[PDB]
Amino acid sequence: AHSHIRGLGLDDALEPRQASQGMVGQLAARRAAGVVLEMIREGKIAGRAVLIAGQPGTGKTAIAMGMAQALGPDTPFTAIAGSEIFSLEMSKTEALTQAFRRSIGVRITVSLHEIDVINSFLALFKSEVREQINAKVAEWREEGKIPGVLFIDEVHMLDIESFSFLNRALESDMAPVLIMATNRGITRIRGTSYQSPHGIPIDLLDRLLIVSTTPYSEKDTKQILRIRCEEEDVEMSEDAYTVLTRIGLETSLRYAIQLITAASLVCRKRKGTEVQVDDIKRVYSLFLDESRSTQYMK
Amino acid sequence: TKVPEVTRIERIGAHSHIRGLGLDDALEPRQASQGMVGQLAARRAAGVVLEMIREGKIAGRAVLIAGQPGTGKTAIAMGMAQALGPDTPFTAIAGSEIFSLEMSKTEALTQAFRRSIGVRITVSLHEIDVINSRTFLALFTGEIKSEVREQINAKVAEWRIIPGVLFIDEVHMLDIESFSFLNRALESDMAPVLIMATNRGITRIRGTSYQSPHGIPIDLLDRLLIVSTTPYSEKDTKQILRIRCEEEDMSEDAYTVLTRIGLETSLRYAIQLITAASLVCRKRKRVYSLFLDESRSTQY
Amino acid sequence: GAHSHIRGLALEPRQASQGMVGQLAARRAAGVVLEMIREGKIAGRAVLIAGQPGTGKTAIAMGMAQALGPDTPFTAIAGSEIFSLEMSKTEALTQAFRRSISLHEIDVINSRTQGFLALFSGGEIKSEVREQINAKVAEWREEGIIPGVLFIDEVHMLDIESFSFLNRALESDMAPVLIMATNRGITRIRGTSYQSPHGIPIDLLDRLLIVSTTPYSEKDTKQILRIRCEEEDVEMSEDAYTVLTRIGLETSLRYAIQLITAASLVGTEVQVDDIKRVYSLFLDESRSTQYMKE
Amino acid sequence: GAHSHIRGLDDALEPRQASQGMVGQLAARRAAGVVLEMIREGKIAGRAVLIAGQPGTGKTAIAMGMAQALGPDTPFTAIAGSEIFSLEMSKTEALTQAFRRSIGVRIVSLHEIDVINSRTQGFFSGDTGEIKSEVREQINAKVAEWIIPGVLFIDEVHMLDIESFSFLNRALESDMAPVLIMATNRGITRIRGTSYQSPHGIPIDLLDRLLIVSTTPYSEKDTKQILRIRCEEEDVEMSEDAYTVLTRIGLETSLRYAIQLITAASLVCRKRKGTEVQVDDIKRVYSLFLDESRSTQYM
Amino acid sequence: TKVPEDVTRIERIGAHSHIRGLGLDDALEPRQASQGMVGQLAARRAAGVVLEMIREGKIAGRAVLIAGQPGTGKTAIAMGMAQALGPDTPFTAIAGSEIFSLEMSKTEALTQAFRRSIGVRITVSLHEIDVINSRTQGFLALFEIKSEVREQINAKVAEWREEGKAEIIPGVLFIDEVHMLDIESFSFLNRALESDMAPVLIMATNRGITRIRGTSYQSPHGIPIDLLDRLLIVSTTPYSEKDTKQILRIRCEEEDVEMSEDAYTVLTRIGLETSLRYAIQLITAASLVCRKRKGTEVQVDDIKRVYSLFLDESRSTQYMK
Amino acid sequence: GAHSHIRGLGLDDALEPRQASQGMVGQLAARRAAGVVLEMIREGKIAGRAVLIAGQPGTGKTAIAMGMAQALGPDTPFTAIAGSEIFSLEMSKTEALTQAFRRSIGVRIVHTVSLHEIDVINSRFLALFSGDTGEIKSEVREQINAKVAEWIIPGVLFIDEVHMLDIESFSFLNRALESDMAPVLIMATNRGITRIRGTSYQSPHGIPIDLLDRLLIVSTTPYSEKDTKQILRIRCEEEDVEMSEDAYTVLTRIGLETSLRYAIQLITAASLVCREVQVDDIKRVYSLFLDESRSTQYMK
Ligand SMILES: Nc1ncnc2c1ncn2[C@@H]1O[C@H](COP(=O)(O)OP(=O)(O)O)[C@@H](O)[C@H]1O
Ligand SMILES: Nc1ncnc2c1ncn2[C@@H]1O[C@H](COP(=O)(O)OP(=O)(O)O)[C@@H](O)[C@H]1O
Ligand SMILES: Nc1ncnc2c1ncn2[C@@H]1O[C@H](COP(=O)(O)OP(=O)(O)O)[C@@H](O)[C@H]1O
Ligand SMILES: Nc1ncnc2c1ncn2[C@@H]1O[C@H](COP(=O)(O)OP(=O)(O)O)[C@@H](O)[C@H]1O
Ligand SMILES: Nc1ncnc2c1ncn2[C@@H]1O[C@H](COP(=O)(O)OP(=O)(O)O)[C@@H](O)[C@H]1O
Ligand SMILES: Nc1ncnc2c1ncn2[C@@H]1O[C@H](COP(=O)(O)OP(=O)(O)O)[C@@H](O)[C@H]1O
Repeated sequence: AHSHIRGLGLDDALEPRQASQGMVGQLAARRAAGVVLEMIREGKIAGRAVLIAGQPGTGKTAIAMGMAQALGPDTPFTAIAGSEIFSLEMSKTEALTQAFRRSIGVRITVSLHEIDVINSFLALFKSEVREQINAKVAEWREEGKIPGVLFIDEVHMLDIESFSFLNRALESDMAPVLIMATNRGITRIRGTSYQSPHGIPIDLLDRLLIVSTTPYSEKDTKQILRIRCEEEDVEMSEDAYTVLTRIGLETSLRYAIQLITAASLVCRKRKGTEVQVDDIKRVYSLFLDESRSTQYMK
Repeated sequence: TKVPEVTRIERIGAHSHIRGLGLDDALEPRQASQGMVGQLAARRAAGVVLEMIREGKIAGRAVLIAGQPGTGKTAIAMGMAQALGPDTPFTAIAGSEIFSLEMSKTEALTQAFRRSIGVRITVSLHEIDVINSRTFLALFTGEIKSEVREQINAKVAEWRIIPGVLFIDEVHMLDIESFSFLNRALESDMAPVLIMATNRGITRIRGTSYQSPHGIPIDLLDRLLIVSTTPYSEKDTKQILRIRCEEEDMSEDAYTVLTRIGLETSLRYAIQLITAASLVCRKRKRVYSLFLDESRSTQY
Repeated sequence: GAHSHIRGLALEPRQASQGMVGQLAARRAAGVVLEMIREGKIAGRAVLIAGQPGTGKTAIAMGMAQALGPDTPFTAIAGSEIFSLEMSKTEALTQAFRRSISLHEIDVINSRTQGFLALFSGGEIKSEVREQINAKVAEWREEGIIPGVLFIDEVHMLDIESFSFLNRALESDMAPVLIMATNRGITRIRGTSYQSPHGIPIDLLDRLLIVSTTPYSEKDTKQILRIRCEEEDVEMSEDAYTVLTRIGLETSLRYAIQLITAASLVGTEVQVDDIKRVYSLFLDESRSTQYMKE
Repeated sequence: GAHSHIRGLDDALEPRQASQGMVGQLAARRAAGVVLEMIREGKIAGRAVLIAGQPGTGKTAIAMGMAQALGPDTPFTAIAGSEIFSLEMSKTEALTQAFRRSIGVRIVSLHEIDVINSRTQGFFSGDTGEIKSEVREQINAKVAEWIIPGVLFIDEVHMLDIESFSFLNRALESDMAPVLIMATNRGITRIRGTSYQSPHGIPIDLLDRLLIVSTTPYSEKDTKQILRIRCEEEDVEMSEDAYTVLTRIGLETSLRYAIQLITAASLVCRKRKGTEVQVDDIKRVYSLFLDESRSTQYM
Repeated sequence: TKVPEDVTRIERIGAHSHIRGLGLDDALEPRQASQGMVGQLAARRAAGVVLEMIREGKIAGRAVLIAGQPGTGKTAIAMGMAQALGPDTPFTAIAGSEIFSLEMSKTEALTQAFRRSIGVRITVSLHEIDVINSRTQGFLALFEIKSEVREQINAKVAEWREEGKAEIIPGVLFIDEVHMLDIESFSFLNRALESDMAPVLIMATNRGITRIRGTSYQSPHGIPIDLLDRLLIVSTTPYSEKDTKQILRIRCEEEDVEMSEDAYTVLTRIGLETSLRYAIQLITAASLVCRKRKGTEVQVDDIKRVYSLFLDESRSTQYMK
Repeated sequence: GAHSHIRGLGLDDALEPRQASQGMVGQLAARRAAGVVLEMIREGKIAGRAVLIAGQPGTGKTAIAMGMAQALGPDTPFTAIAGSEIFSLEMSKTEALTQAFRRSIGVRIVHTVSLHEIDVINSRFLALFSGDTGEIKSEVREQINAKVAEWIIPGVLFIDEVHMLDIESFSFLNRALESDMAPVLIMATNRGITRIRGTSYQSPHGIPIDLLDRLLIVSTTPYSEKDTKQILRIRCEEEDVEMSEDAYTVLTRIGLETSLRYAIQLITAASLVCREVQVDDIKRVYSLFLDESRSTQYMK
């Protein structure tokens, strides 16, 4: 999904170029992310986190991926959704400690979580293990033998107790850069009867740097779609790109991206080389988007 | 000592006729073939999904069939299993089935998944779990011991199979924690094809104060291929009814009345009447007035 | 002993036979169900009797048990009974099922605290006791089990987890005939924010045969009341029967039946003044609730 | 000792206007008579009683009278529905105790035997008010080797939840169980632990097994008679004019509030170095100690 | 070796220092100002009848409910009843909300409030004896009593009472904001009233009809019918300008504060417009300001400064909105 | 280091505040009131009582609490927490609160160290991400409390967003006020009447009457253009940032239109863009990093 994102694509003066390092348009957010990167580099981001507020499919995840790439090539990047913390399989503490340990790298670069799994056939099936892993890593670091980026999408799904965990996590030196994202304005803090901007408590909000993403133009949507086709090794007609950019603007960038793979399959079945308007057309009528599926049910 | 040996949704036999999706070489549906009648678009879409699964492109994704009740959502899921192969395990459950006094939601879900992973010695992982457990002797909790599953998984790994299809109807009944389980399940290589179904538009996600399309979180929705089913015509209803009569082993005028009863109520209620009308006929309209449908029973 | 007279249900009902009076259509429908159960076609379906209270829903269930055979166990419970301080819903339900195969009587007899020794103590049967009982029954069956009828009244009181239990129970071959009853149309499924016909989930509803009961006429009410007087060995004046049939039609068949015993207590043949005294002494739900709304 | 005077509920089960402590309330007393003969002739088996009436209409008095009529040794325990909800013990314990207080052993209640043969008896300490299962198992064994079931009165029954009602229902299946007499002043109400409404807040399962008896409020003449009986019981002498004032205060408020004033007015009269309680004593005490109507309004 | 001591109670906040009894004559009739009590004639008269009822052993099985608006001497009357019952009589005042603790159960919170109200004249409370004969105790306990410890304490106290070494003196337990208690807590109070060694229970509220917590039903004062039927309800009226001034003059003496007659006028106005508690809170602060000004008598400007500095509930909530 | 400059309440001998001293700027009445509280604590009159600072966000409620700690002494521990912090997946509300209190009680060995610091040192990288919980063993605290008793400077505990605490937490604070070695409790809110959490009753500031009747309520007014500028100039010096007089005017405007906290957040970012900060640097940074008002409005 973010194969193309190779950095934030900014010049020497931390100013974004229209298309560079995989990133297309979204000038202001990429400019703001640039200031955040230099803040992280100059050691000023300490104790603070990032909130990217924007409508779905506005490169919130892409900017988080770009920040990781810009911080370094070995920098661990883990993206989770707020809802993921609520599991039948594990506690919210476990869900969160795992997301954090997946975001702290150890250059022998391997994540703390990967080291936890290795020292522990099908998902149809310990504090001590982590205590031993943390001890060996402390020994190796002292002998002289990398905190990444943690992206939390749909952050308004987290409850007050989870927010306290994130807050206490920000107090650690070895903690990764916390980047949260939402599309919500005022909402209730889960586990609370109070409303708050983005559904985040005042204590955490006061420690955040809020960045906003604007929705893409017809020209920007087409460019992102052309980049995704290259990533999936799919060739399209210029007229098919126009149809897809329209389908994307009327529905979502995610639904337009979902169609690329299906349209390529239809084109390959037709014993074809380049995906034409009729392939995108067939696939659009076959596989519904949230707007059509919910309206057909009503 | 693991010991491999059972009829599934075959016990009710409601999909006896479904022998595949009945699509040609170009993945295009024929009006009536392999038990499937009409429902061209959904069967066409299911064809693209089958080729996606075959060419290894369905990886990380699942299917959502949105449609009014009695529109072949289960039939298309049964057809996809049959099309994937003859040995392919198929298990169809309802979202509400996860909520049990007998076992946890994790157990209910791990069992539904293990019933959908076949081992070609083809027998399900769950069948192997039940056979190698301390049971009529268990007739009148329902969880399989972790140790028993650990042994079964070990012997299967040593011997090494065929991941089938898992159909979850009334999916809007599942809560946020259950959806996280399905999401994590989709990350596994040996996972079956997940096919969910609903008749709901926007609804609250259970265990949440937020509304969402089909009551599914955005995280899972973004990983789904949404297919829709349209209700059947008079001609299509009659054909499905004629297929069911053959399966259960019948005047042309009686078929006209049943096709009307089916169009005015539901295809399921019309199908329910076939067996009862046959009993009355063997003893020597009556059956419709005797056995009520949801609409009449609630109104009376 | 409210159904003492019920001795059973050409599947065409006779106006009065085997204790059953009137209720022609429902008894006719029950006949088709009995032949379905006999010919092994009722597998893995259940019955829903939808009707207003006092319309013989329990009587038809009792009649179906009697018709299936004389030995056939019959247990009638209310949905609300599953909710106990003394035992879990699983236990409450496993007991109702084991009383319908009794297997439960065998469980009680071979259990530590029983009878007076169990009378108001510090309610569940140990799993080990049931494992031993199930083993001996399996041994006896092999050396050389009659599943009965389980009636669940006020079914809309059951929650989604209890419905899952009934659903899984229907998958068993040794399971009794499940007959549920309600007087409700659309209602919320307990433990859920969704409404549904009779408060039953679609999964179970799709497996039900719905039968409906109509209320009794003046002539039908009088006949049922005359049968009950005989069963309780009570004799009444023809004028007292007229008054009771009126009291029954204005209130309920159950309240009219409740009065029979009290009028007999209140001196050879029960006259109108005895039924009159007893009516003013013992109130029915309609009058007691209206008197409180003051 | 609010029911000191109640010594029973004629030969034809017909109530006399004033006898065995009972005054007026003819119909309900008549109905209680039929219930007693039903219990005696073994017809009350599986059934219980519901007394529906406004507060202070002798619902408890009729229950006390039924116990006295059943025999002099017959145990009688009166509890309120709300009493089952305790920090000290479970609802099961609260209910098993109320039932065991209502089953007598010929020589004393089963509960009294449970307390005597239990450790913690001494004498605002810890600690659960529950009796050990083993202690009850030993007591039940000795009693089985060697029983007078009394009356259990449950007031404010609409306070019980669905699980508690299932306990009462299962209790009615026992042969050694006491006569269950419930009471309420409510019409249709929600069954606690349920989203459904029902007559008296009782489930249909239990309601279908109940004999509903209703109590009407007392007249000026009946209120005065009950108040005269209570004054004698508490050994309090009043002026005929003070009885008129109290009967008025009782009719405007409640019979319980009027009866509460008898003791306080006697204290004021004794302080005034008096013999007979006069109108001014009942008047002082009425203005000092408030009733629900005045306390809620003045609050 | 069970070890008894006393300790300062509601005396630590000292708001009822002056309350030395109910100030009633031989005929149980209140004098306008006596034993610290000022005005509130009817409630004090009613409390007198309750005292004679407790003394003549007639209060048995019953409790008191004082219904009145905040700052109408509900706590003062409870304090006065304790003082009137005797000088050694333990008095503990709690709020309904205090039963809800992260540190202990509602049962513990309530058993402690009751054991703080039963004195042992070797006079020391049963709770104080529980603390002294418990593992940690004070600073060693700094950031529930064991059942065994209470079982031993109860045994020794029973033995000493029988021998004639000790005398158990049941005091007064005041429960303010009683409508905060739930149905289970009310059942505890009800069962407590059945004990012979139980203290006099005095509850208080400012509420009329309210829901019983843990219930969907409304009820007078948020108390169930079972307990209500066992209560003697007393009501308190709000104070006049003359009564407010007198209470304030008594508090100034108690805190050893001298005020100008004009400053008393301002404070009596501030008290009538806000609350008697807020006016009393200002006495200490105004004295501090006056002492800082190198002053002798607290004047209008001292009360004025302090009023604008320290807000009352009405102003603070309005400024926030 | 948001309160680096706060070195005391900046009051004269007569407990009267000087416009700008000991880091404190303006807020004369609240600083004056805090002075009376300090002398009340010193003269032993604050016994059993706590402080409530009611004011809109960014009105120096935390600064006045920091100033009170500094005024009480140089060794005096100061811990500031938010009500919401008590609700943790890592520890109980009791633990959260006992830790906040033990962080506020100093032990002067000559050096002062908190009771909590002594608890951590004498208890069994990267601990927040290790497992873990969070809580300190009762036995460890029992030993630490014993040795400290054998061999105490109570500080200040500031609880912001106090209306987030439930009735059980308020009972903890109430019982904590009964201890002699307890710190000065300073609570703060911006709310008028609100429900007490864990209750169906509304109350001023969401605090029960029992605790409210024991509080000394102090109010903070919002800052003027002249006061805002001065606080911002002090913060720039603390962060070693140089601004143009025109840039200070823009920042004072941005602060008055949004919040003092948002204006302070910009100082660091504007310095980074600059690397003397001019109006164009503050302008760029304002358009890049949004404040709560703009971010929520853009999302709607
Ligand atoms: N500015 C951008 N440049 C390049 N790719 C982008 C850009 N914005 C979005 N994309 C791509 O579009 C898809 C959806 O974007 P995403 O980052 O997930 O947005 P959001 O988190 O706001 O929903 C991804 O494949 C992502 O890499
Ligand atoms: N297109 C179809 N061709 C043949 N049988 C069908 C078709 N659609 C539905 N059926 C049959 O009708 C019955 C009810 O259909 P079902 O698939 O369960 O509906 P739903 O969409 O609600 O799951 C089943 O016996 C099913 O096999
Ligand atoms: N068809 C009938 N024939 C004889 N008795 C009947 C008939 N219908 C009802 N009764 C009797 O009337 C009483 C109440 O009927 P019941 O079966 O409990 O109905 P329901 O379950 O609908 O409330 C019982 O004593 C029952 O035996
Ligand atoms: N019929 C009666 N005869 C004598 N005393 C009665 C009678 N009815 C009520 N009382 C007395 O009046 C008082 C209150 O009556 P009670 O039985 O408690 O009624 P309820 O339970 O309906 O509130 C008691 O002292 C009771 O003994
Ligand atoms: N009648 C009175 N005489 C003397 N002091 C009183 C009187 N009424 C109230 N007080 C005092 O006023 C203050 C607040 O009164 P309080 O008893 O707490 O009232 P309440 O419990 O109704 O809120 C206390 O310091 C109390 O001693
Ligand atoms: N009067 C003041 N003097 C100096 N700095 C102040 C003053 N008021 C606020 N500040 C500073 O402004 C910032 C925000 O103020 P803060 O104390 O956190 O207010 P609040 O708690 O009301 O939100 C902090 O950096 C704080 O030190």
